[PDB]
Amino acid sequence: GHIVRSPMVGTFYRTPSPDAKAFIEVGQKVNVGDTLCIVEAMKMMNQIEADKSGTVKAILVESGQPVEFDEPLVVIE
Amino acid sequence: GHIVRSPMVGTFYRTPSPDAKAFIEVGQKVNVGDTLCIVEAMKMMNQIEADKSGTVKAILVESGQPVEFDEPLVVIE
Amino acid sequence: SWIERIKSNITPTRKASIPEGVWTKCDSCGQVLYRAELERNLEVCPKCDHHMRMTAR
Amino acid sequence: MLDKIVIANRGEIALRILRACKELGIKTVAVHSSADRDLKHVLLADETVCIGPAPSVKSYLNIPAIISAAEITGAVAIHPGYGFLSENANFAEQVERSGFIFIGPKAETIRLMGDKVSAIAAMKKAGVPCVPGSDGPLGDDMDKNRAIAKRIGYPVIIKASGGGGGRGMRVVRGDAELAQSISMTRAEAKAAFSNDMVYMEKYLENPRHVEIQVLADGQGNAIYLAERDCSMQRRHQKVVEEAPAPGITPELRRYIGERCAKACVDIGYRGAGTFEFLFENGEFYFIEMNTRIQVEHPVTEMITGVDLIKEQLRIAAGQPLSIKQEEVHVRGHAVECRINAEDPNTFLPSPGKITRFHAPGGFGVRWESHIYAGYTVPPYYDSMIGKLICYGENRDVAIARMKNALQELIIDGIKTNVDLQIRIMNDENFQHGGTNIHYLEKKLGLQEK
Amino acid sequence: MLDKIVIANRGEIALRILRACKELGIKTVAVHSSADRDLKHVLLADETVCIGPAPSVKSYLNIPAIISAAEITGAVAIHPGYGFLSENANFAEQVERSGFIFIGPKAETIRLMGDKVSAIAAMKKAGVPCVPGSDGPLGDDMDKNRAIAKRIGYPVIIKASGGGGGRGMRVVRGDAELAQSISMTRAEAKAAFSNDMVYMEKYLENPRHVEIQVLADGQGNAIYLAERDCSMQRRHQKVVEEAPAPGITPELRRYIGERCAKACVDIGYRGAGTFEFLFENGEFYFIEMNTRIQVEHPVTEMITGVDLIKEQLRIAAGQPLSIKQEEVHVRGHAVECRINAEDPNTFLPSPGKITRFHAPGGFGVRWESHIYAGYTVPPYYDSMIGKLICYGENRDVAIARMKNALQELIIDGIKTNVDLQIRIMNDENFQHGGTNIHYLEKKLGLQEK
Ligand SMILES: Nc1ncnc2c1ncn2[C@@H]1O[C@H](COP(=O)(O)OP(=O)(O)O)[C@@H](O)[C@H]1O
Ligand SMILES: Nc1ncnc2c1ncn2[C@@H]1O[C@H](COP(=O)(O)OP(=O)(O)O)[C@@H](O)[C@H]1O
Ligand SMILES: *C(=O)CCCC[C@@H]1SC[C@@H]2NC(=O)N[C@@H]21
Ligand SMILES: *C(=O)CCCC[C@@H]1SC[C@@H]2NC(=O)N[C@@H]21
Ligand SMILES: [Mg+2]
Ligand SMILES: [Mg+2]
Ligand SMILES: [Zn+2]
Repeated sequence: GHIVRSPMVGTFYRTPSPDAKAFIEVGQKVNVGDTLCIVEAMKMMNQIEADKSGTVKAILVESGQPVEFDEPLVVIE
Repeated sequence: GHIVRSPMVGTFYRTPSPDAKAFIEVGQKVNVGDTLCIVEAMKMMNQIEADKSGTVKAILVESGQPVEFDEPLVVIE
Repeated sequence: SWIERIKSNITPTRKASIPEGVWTKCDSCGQVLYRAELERNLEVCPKCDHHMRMTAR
Repeated sequence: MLDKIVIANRGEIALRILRACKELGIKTVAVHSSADRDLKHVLLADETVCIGPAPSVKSYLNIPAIISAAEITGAVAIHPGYGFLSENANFAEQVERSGFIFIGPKAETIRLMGDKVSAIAAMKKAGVPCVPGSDGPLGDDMDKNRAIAKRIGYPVIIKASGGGGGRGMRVVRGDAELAQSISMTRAEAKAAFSNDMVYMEKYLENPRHVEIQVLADGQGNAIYLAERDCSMQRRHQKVVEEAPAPGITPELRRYIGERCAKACVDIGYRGAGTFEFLFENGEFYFIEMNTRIQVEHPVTEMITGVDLIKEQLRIAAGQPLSIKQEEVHVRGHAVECRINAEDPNTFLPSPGKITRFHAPGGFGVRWESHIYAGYTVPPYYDSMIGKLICYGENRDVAIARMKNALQELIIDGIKTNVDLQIRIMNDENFQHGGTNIHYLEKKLGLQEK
Repeated sequence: MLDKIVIANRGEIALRILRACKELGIKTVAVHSSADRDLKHVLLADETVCIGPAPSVKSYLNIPAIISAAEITGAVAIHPGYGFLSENANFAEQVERSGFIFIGPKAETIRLMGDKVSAIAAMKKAGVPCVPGSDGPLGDDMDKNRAIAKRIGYPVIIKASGGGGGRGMRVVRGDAELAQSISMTRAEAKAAFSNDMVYMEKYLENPRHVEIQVLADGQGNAIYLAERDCSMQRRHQKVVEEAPAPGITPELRRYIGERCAKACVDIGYRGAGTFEFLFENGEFYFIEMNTRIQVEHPVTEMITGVDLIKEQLRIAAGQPLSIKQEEVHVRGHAVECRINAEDPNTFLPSPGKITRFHAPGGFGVRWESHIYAGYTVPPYYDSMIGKLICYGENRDVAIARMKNALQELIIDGIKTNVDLQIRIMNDENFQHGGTNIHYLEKKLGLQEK
């Protein structure tokens, strides 16, 4: 299916706060307009938005691991 | 067919003497045991002998032009 | 054979300390900018030329 | 010493910086685009970061992306090299304030020297000779412009003070088109360098491009290396350099080196820079200063034994100059011939895939490039695909070695400017040494019936 | 000046000589075999001559064929290089009498110096220190042999005086096998070098291979360049050289250079030669002289700027030495790591076809080889496929540059000894500088349970 990729380079996270809930969950489907993860750069936490609706097939990333441009983060079927 | 090649490197000639007749002639066939040309080296004119009998198809060399090892000189069919 | 080399991940954690008050964001375009530069440009995002808030004084 | 730096560039200079870093024991950070994911230096680096898509504006001119990459990897300095962000003063200011170290001049000196009119004014303030001219951007009065031109002497040229890269300058032959030429040059400067400032300077017809490389740590120390000579220029861009230059006796060499050192001391310069000049009958005319590692840097290393990038990395680390004026020795001669993937005649870039590559090798041959078998040349950046040097004992030996290397050198699959290099080498005036800057254009000729 | 010479060799040294000839303006004559019809230097030559089939005995050791090729092409001199006919005194005599010029020592000196016992006797006559020993081939009396061995001190070694190439010599540990070892060494010398003369010499356990390159024109002029050090030997054959050597202060350098120059003057030497030695606690022991261009010649050019092949071509042309003793300057350090197509561990040659080749390049890297993409390595000659140098400012810089180049260097399709080179570079004792000759063998180790 479609896999979301971070358009920027920086620290990766899943909870917008140090102690909070992740934006999305594996399994349960997500829609076109939704925030899925945070790719922080220069201490400015920006949001990552998908573009297609579907079931969350799997999550290919882990919290705290930096990623870059064109990096497949989460696959959506 | 079979083409005779000089086993040495040096000056090439066709007449054994400065004014004489060439050993062989184009056209008329030649036998296994015969001298066909001279490949002189260090002022010691050595003879070139074929190994197969047949008709002289063509002569691929010209007098006074140095040749080397594995150089096709005259083709015999 | 460095010609055929895979890309390993960057170091998982390194302590980097950029000063906090030297970067902003423009939601209109998304280009991160230098705060002092923007303040010297009369609060105009130089990339997309989208005006922002400015103090009355 | 800088524990780990960032190669804020791509290609040949990136590979050269990577080799120098691995020599000095400094770790490596590779920043690249998505198209240049198979660069030689990228593959020969520990940490590779992709900071944008194919276009230059989104990937390599993306200062926020470079600073983000330098933050995530933990570097404490960044090397820009030449091109891209080499002379971006704002880039230097941001890197200084972002918490890292800029390998190069302080942003103040970048602002003062990059702008050509300010640089000329500062050089005159320091006593360095400069071309007589307007000494200031002119207005819309044609009478004032022609009066100044007659004062300095026709012909005259209009050059963008914030200009560079062989463009943004127009030569004026007469007053019949002076105003229109100035206006269109200002428009081109606006479209290229984001500055409308254009000035008038005396135009010469028979110059000899002479430039002097210098070094300074900003702590009262200023040393000058040997000279250079790029007489073979095409479209005001260099194709064949050489160092030291013919005719420049050591008396003049020391005489101008002392002045350049005094200028660096007065300006408080830091990093590696070169003071360009114009040479004629013993007169030098400063026109510009390149506050970066110049592309034709090798022709100074091989004639002095001093590695420029090592000098920059030591200076940026705060160490004082380890080499004094008397400890610099000029021993030899050199020639350099860039290799570009352009069309030999029409000068159209010819990107694609390289099929067969083979370095020259040999005594005195130093082949600086990243191209390799199967390397696909991207149609997105400059057309340079490698530098080539042949250090000899005299100019004739260097020319002979260059001819031999060019015979040995083989690049197949794309169009290359090797044929023009061979033709330049075969020229008698070129082999004699001391041709004028336009010599190349005179050899170019013109249209035919 | 020699108008046109003949490259009486093949491969890397052939290419190097070809480049030097094209530099000096001397035309080229290429002599090759039928298997080596796609050599780099053969393709880069005006005149190519094939003088035999694949085997070495019929093609390159065919002195009549070489002289015939030199007669047909009109040459007036021949360069043998190293290997093959480098030290064949009879070859020199025939070339001298055939009407051409031999680039190298006179055949008389070749006879006097190639035979090891005569060379040692002549060196002792000239005052150069030598290893105490038999000073003459011994007979069939075991009592005399053991008496001499006790006089010099065990252990002892038997070496073929006409021997060379890392073979034809056996080390003796005790008298229980002395006679048998001497007889079998004599048999091996008969089978290899057509001479039964074998002698006894004192055997050392902790030596340091030190050799000095020298030049002389045979006209009362004798100059010595810097030293060398090949401590990393495998099977008595060199794999990693370096020059100058650690610990050899300039006092000792001048002290031994003056003696070597006096020896060259006394012998009336001509051409390029090197006086090998053995170093321990300040004592030098001459063991052999190589009257040819040594393979590890680059590590002396780059630290002095003097091209050895140019020196040989000028001396053979009759020109006097253009460089004096004070005009030789030692400036730097060097490392060289040969590349061979053998098996990395079992040392079995692995000929075939090369698929991917890529030179290192960079500042101070000089890659001497003829291999290229698609070049088929012939299974007929020596396993060397290239030399590699990395000239630095100190030993550590050179080692770092060599490591970087070896990382960059890529040879695929056949087995290469690059891995062993990397392991040698990574060794701490090797990076320290000053290891013993057997160090490599100690690192080799032995069998396992
Ligand atoms: N005043 C001048 N007179 C003659 N030629 C000039 C002058 N200024 C520049 N040029 C030519 O243009 C080249 C580049 O000039 P420069 O000011 O360094 O521009 P850029 O910034 O594009 O390199 C010079 O090397 C010279 O050949
Ligand atoms: N007397 C000796 N003692 C110790 N090692 C020796 C001696 N003679 C030779 N060797 C070793 O063998 C190597 C080659 O010796 P050499 O006489 O030059 O033979 P070759 O002619 O095969 O090169 C030397 O560099 C040294 O390492
Ligand atoms: C800056 O000083 C560190 C804070 C960065 C974000 C924090 S640390 C890990 C927490 N979980 C998460 O997803 N982000 C929080
Ligand atoms: C030696 O001095 C030259 C004589 C070589 C052979 C001569 S010259 C050409 C003549 N024709 C021929 O076939 N060989 C004769
Ligand atoms: Mg310029
Ligand atoms: Mg030896
Ligand atoms: Zn914006």
